[PDB]
Amino acid sequence: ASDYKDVERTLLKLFKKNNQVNRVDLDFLNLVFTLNDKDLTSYHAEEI
Amino acid sequence: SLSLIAAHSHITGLGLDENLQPRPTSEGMVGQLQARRAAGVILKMVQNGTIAGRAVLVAGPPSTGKTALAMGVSQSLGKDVPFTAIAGSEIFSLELSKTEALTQAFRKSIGIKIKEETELIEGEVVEIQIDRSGHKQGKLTIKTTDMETIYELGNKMIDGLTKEKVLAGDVISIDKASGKITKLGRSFARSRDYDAMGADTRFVQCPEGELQKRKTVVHTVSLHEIDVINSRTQGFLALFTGDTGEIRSEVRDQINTKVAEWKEEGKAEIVPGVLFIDEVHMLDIECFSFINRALEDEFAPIVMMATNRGVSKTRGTNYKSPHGLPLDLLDRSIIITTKSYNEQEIKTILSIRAQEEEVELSSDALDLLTKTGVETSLRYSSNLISVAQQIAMKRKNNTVEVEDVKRAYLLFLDSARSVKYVQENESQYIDDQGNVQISIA
Amino acid sequence: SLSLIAAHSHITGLGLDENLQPRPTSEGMVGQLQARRAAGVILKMVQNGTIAGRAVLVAGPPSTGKTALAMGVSQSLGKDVPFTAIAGSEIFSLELSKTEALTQAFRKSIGIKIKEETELIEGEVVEIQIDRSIHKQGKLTIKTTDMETIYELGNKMIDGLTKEKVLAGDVISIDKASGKITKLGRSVQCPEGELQKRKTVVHTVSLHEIDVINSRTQGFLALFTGDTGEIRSEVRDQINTKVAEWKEEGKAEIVPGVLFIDEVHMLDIECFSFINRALEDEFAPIVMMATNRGVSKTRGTNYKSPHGLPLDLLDRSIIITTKSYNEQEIKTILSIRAQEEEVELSSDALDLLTKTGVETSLRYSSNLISVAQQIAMKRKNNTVEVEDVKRAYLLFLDSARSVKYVQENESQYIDDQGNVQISIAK
Amino acid sequence: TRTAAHTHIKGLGLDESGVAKRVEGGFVGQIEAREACGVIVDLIKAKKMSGRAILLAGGPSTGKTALALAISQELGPKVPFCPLVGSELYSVEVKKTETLMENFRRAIGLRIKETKEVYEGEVTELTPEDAENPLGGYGKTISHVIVGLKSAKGTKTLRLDPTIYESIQREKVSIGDVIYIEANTGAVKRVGRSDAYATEFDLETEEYVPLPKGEVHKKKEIVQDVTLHDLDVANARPQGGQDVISMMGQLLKPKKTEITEKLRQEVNKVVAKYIDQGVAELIPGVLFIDEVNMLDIEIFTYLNKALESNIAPVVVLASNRGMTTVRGTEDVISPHGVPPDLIDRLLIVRTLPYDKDEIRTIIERRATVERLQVESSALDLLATMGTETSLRYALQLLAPCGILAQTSNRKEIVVNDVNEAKLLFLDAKRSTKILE
Amino acid sequence: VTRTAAHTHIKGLGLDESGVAKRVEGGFVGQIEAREACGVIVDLIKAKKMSGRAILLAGGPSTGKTALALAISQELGPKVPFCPLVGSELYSVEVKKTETLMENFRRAIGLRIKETKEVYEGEVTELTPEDISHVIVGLKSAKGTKTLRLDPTIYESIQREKVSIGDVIYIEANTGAVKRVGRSDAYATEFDLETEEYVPLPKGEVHKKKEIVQDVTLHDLDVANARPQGGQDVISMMGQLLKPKKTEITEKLRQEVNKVVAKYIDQGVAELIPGVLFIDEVNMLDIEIFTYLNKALESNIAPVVVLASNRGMTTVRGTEDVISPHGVPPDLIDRLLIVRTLPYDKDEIRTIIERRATVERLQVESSALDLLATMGTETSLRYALQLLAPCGILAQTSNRKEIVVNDVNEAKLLFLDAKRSTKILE
Ligand SMILES: Nc1ncnc2c1ncn2[C@@H]1O[C@H](COP(=O)(O)OP(=O)(O)O)[C@@H](O)[C@H]1O
Ligand SMILES: Nc1ncnc2c1ncn2[C@@H]1O[C@H](COP(=O)(O)OP(=O)(O)O)[C@@H](O)[C@H]1O
Ligand SMILES: Nc1ncnc2c1ncn2[C@@H]1O[C@H](COP(=O)(O)OP(=O)(O)O)[C@@H](O)[C@H]1O
Ligand SMILES: Nc1ncnc2c1ncn2[C@@H]1O[C@H](COP(=O)(O)OP(=O)(O)O)[C@@H](O)[C@H]1O
Ligand SMILES: [Mg+2]
Ligand SMILES: [Mg+2]
Ligand SMILES: [Mg+2]
Ligand SMILES: [Mg+2]
Repeated sequence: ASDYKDVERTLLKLFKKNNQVNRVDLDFLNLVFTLNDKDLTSYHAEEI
Repeated sequence: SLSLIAAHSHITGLGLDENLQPRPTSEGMVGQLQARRAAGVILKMVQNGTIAGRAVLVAGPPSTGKTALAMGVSQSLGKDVPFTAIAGSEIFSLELSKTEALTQAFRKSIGIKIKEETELIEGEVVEIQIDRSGHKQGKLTIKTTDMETIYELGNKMIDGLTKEKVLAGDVISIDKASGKITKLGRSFARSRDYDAMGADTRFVQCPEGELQKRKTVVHTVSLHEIDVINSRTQGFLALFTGDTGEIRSEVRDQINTKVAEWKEEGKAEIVPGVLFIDEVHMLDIECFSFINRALEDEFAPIVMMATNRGVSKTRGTNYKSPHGLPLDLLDRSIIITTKSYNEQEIKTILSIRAQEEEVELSSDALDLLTKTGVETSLRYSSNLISVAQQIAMKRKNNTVEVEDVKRAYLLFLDSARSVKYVQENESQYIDDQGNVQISIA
Repeated sequence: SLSLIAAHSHITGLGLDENLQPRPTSEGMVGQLQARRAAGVILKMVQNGTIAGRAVLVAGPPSTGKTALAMGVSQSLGKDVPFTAIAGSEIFSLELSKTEALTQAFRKSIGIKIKEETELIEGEVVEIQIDRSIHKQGKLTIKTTDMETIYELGNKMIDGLTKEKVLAGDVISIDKASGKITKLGRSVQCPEGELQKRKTVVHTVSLHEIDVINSRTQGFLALFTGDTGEIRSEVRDQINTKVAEWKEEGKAEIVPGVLFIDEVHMLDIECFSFINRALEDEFAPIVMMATNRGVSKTRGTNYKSPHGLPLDLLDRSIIITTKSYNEQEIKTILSIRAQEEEVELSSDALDLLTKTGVETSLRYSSNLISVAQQIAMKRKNNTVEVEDVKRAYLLFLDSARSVKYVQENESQYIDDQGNVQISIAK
Repeated sequence: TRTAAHTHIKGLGLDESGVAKRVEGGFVGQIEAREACGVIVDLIKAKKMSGRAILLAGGPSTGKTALALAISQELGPKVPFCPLVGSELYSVEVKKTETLMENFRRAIGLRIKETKEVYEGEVTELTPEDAENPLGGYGKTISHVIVGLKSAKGTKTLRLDPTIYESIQREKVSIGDVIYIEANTGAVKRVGRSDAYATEFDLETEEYVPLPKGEVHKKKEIVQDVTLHDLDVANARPQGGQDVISMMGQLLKPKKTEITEKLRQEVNKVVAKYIDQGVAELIPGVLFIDEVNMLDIEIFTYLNKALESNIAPVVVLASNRGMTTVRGTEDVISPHGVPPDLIDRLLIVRTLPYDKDEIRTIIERRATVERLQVESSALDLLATMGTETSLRYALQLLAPCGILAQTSNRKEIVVNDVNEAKLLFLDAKRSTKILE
Repeated sequence: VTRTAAHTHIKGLGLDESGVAKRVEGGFVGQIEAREACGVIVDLIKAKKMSGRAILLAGGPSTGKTALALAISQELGPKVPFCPLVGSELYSVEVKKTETLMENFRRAIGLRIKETKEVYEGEVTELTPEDISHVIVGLKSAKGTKTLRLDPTIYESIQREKVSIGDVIYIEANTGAVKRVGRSDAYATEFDLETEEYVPLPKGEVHKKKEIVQDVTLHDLDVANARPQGGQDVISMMGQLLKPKKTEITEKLRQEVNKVVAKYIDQGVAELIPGVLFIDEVNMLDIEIFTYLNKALESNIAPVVVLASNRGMTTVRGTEDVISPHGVPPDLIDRLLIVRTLPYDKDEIRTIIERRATVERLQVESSALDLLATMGTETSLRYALQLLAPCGILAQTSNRKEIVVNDVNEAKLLFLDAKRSTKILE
């Protein structure tokens, strides 16, 4: 499987150029909220 | 609520009077007077909250208001009353057993209203002065919009302050029970100090009122949610993922004991709800045999069941059944029957549908649609309504007429005409044996 | 690819001329004139690449070279082009859905060639100075056939060469862009020109491989382990649109290939239903199907079917039919097989083997050749004589003789009802 | 370019008033079916109704998939269109009901726009400062950092938070490296080294990148189309976290799991909130289920329930069999293999078989799009063959005829080439006869 | 002293140099023709030329199919791989039947390689870290002393092995494994009461190098290249406790392993030892297994698989209307050579009983042995075979060594046969 590492890097590099540019941060807009339960408090959230 | 124009978007609830008397037309429902009376009785039974474990069966032909009656009940119940709507085929899973799926569905229909009392101090820190040799000592001042106070800090409080790295102008909250320190955010006055801001920074106003405040909060959590949370160390993620597995029975018994303890101490309230199972005939005999006992638990919710099949063969058995359900389950079930609508009721339903879809029907088109409904089907006409609207719109005409309905009838077929064509052209369609004449000449 | 001798090793091609007219015996293939013609037409269609989603069925009696034909097509197609030959019993998996497996099978036969130009220095080696901070000062020298010159390193190059611990007087390859360092043995070999060369390396991958590469955090392990799992359809859609964009850009070319299902009679009706649609779409390869049974009940269905396949698929396929070999074709195929297996048969032995294969099966005589050769080896004889073939016939049985033996003594064997007469007496 | 079965179909070929031309958009005939498809396309473009269902009913090789792909082309790339086949619903990781729900939501697109401000350029200075008083902070007491970025249009000196400095330290950025700072989140990315310093060292492994174009601080409004299922996946399997537990979970295969109704409810709430603010808009698409005959009774029942949801695409179904027992049931003979209750919720669009002239025109178009020239006599022979056995047989037999003609170095296919192709490749009826 | 099983007396085929089989050699009686065929097959296997060859041992119950298989395994020797199976084993639950079958296929192909082992062994004298940083450790041996620089993984191993200075350690360079062999003898009197185990200072030089030969199979290489299998690092622990179940190894991994093995053979560091795969109760195999086994037999790298079956005109499992000679579909039957095995007469049964008694160290009177032989002829040979141990137990209970007629009659009266039990049920 070591012989395929160069191909993997090439494909990842090819896909990253398009992937990074035209994407919207769903986490930034609070579309992802399953991590919020770990570091936030209910009454703290309502007060903030 | 996020919604689009749907089939039951026009049913605001059961059109019942104060004495549970149905109106000729109200809240988007027409007819089914006996069924609506029964639904209101069921609603009062649910609201009362004393009667436990009652099964209700709704039977009748398709397109006779079973799902409509259930939707009306759901709309009438409103929030704060659980309402779990599941299909017969939803219980079949590759991860959960059928009994486990039913158990999770049942607990989802019961909600627990738990009260939490919180004591907090919140305010903007004005000055912090720390002296350290021996143990350290220091004084701290916190102000609000209408208060200011100087406090003396213990060693553990100072340690928490240091480990949180709090600075002046920050609004922080301290729980005097545990001493935990949370940084709410920064003041607006410090916003100018930088060009780019980190993810952690937050700008909030200074809290008002007294520095020390007491607040109690009520939380609504279902029994299934409590079991999942209390099973593993990260069950709250499974509450969304659904990969919860078959919770240990000892866990469920302990959770029942805990809920009883809270209710005895008066800090938790039970809000029983309604479980609606669509197409109950898709269940198996094992599921029904489990339901027979499961309906009889003290925490069982009130289960409504809707079926359209008549005397058919029960799944998992080799015999036919009155409704596809075992007699033991029907023994503990009261059956509500529905009757097909007449011409006037179909006319009223079509008028209601036209109003809901903001389509301007004409009287002659309405009569034609009612005639087509009584001849072929009500749902067929309901589906034809929008097609007629689009056909009229294409003709740069803002109103629907008879020609548009005729064109819709010609373009889109119904069940009867489709059967006529398939019987007339049996040679060009594949049959049960798989033979088909693809050639034409 | 070193391997022992198989039953199809002799097939080195499909044996076509310029005019696609097959010769009587070339590249291992005997006869089967129309079958080879059709196989060559399919091969040219694949090489052209302008036609997608065509299914070809190979038809006629079992043991009539349908797999031999498909192998001839694969070999004549050559390398640098995908050709996936999977049995229908490999589709049914407990970890991959049948539809997902069929989708992966279709995508595996569509190749994409992407060119990557890398700057790599290839040189014979000369002494290297690495020094501490005065972040780090270092120099290396490289010798080639016509230059010997010093490079001054930076932080990361120094770190990489320290990690590699490259010696002197040996041979080293360093890539300017990637930064990978490849060691080589001592100078048998020597640098052949400029110190820094500009050579492009071409990478052959399939759509499935790209899908798996982008599938996970370290998904490229799944290409070998096989625990890919059901990939999300949005991932495949993304791969499709990016491949279309790359092809438009001209930075990658597509090499359509051939998918071969050797035992189509094992897929169920659901697999056929998916296959019907999979052929229609673009990027669909050409599927070769082989079946031996005339009319049977399709798996997953309770009714017979004209080839074991539903008529919907039969409408979408073109069928290539194979005639059974004649005595002369049998003789020359046995001659080729004996020559491949390094067996020196006699003329009368060859005639007897021909008649034996004609009477029972070509495969039976083909397997009897090696048995006869080993029998002769016990007699310390080089040439295989008639008595060796007769002893091979007597010691090892064909299907019909074994059937006769079982039929005449069905009491001592276990029957369908589970009865047997173990007792030798009574 | 590759020529698929439905490549020649370029559009529905309708007029502004809805009338369909006899030959347009690659279509031949099927006037009534094309008009019905035009009405359905208008309904989809209206974007008002949810849960409407229609069924494309007809025999094999009539154009059900052709009509579906024509609808997809006519709708445009801004309207969701999820193709499917009935067999794919039978998963081994989760129940078929869950897979139907997942695919069903995929066809509800959402277009959300977000304006983002980014600081990018080449670092020229980096001078960390401590607080004016040692008592001001804790430990290192590191105050703001000053960074100098260079772009094609000038330079700017920025004042950054200590958190941004920590991000800089994490990304290992030195003077001359091209960087990229997002003020939205405080995330720092290291693009690489400037091409100006490409030749600083004659052997070094560094990804040299050009100086960023435009201003150092460019504000752009980003618009993306995301499905509801995308949000569901993001919540179910978030990619955040840098812990060892996070990495171990990342290495795991992304097996499908039964996403609970609660997560969809929360997603619907948040999407409603953002649409209410006007930032985002909902685009109900179309879900295509080919070979609806192969679905199990449970899948049909769940389709019955799915259509009663508040958010639901227009499912279009294809069936090529009549009066066929439903899979998973012993006795229920149904019109198109679809249970009678589901048929009552459907609108059947009947498609009619073709005559010789339509077959002739289709063969003409297919040969044209195939870059193949066909003689009139050979084309009549092909049309007779197709009307004798099947149209699809001729439509596929065009290619071997072209290959044979090329092998004879002829520009157009001759009748002899068609005869030789007939000899080489048989059909279903001829194969059945020869096997008898 | 020793244990006895069904085939403890089977030592070989007993065939001469010319290949003809004596009536009684190697513990076998009769069945000369089958023994000669098996010897020819043994020669075919030993040639190491053909691949995928398959034969069928067709006969009734208690006729000598498993005996022939075990005799072939013994005669070939422990060098070659002989893998017996029942078809029931293929029906795994973790991976599909194809994966198990292919794994068994490549497990039956052997590889013998030469490897050099670098060994260091020392008592420890210094422990310095190069600052997760490299560690510097000093070591001495009876001939001298050495100081070594070890990678951070070895540092973690040493830290997690509770090595002290003055401990004796073993480092295998190939695997990077650190083992604490104990405490040096020089510190035996360091305390009076501790849990230390004292070992003497290793003899010779610190660094040793030896050349071993180790036998591996293709499946072992596949598993090695698929999942982590050893190591003393926590990284290895996490890597191997992740994805614990078996996975469907892809064709690509097998192709790469084949290429590696070909490279090793070409370099001369490896040699190939093709072996045998034995499947018993072949009737248990479903139609899918036979269908894929059709594909594997055509594979260019396959062992000499032998098949045993004992059912006649029985329907094929899975199928409902396929009547086949032995439950084997005609597609696979043409790939097989059928070796017929015949029942036993009275004299051979008597001789077999005599030899079994001699092997299990029993003494049987001539009249008692005649009675046992005639009752085995009446009912079944295996019935007589399993009655021998109870007869010997009975004789001991009578304080008598040799078996007499009374013990045999008592054993018959105590334990019954299947036919007698069936009569009792009726
Ligand atoms: N009581 C009712 N009032 C108004 N409309 C109804 C009523 N019952 C049925 N409908 C109409 O029929 C559809 C709802 O019927 P549904 O409950 O699905 O029938 P069933 O469940 O009995 O098959 C809606 O389109 C609605 O317009
Ligand atoms: N035309 C041919 N020339 C040479 N060998 C052939 C030919 N046809 C078949 N064979 C050989 O005979 C055997 C049977 O062919 P195979 O493709 O396995 O038959 P089928 O696919 O019909 O089961 C194989 O060993 C194959 O190599
Ligand atoms: N109206 C039409 N005009 C031109 N070509 C058509 C038309 N309908 C079908 N075709 C062609 O013939 C084929 C048959 O239609 P298709 O949808 O594949 O049939 P099926 O009902 O089997 O899915 C299509 O793939 C297309 O290439
Ligand atoms: N020819 C023989 N010579 C000596 N012992 C035999 C012979 N045949 C069978 N046996 C003994 O009896 C047992 C039955 O033979 P077995 O190979 O199991 O029969 P099958 O495999 O045909 O059912 C063997 O295990 C062996 O111990
Ligand atoms: Mg309903
Ligand atoms: Mg074949
Ligand atoms: Mg079709
Ligand atoms: Mg046996």
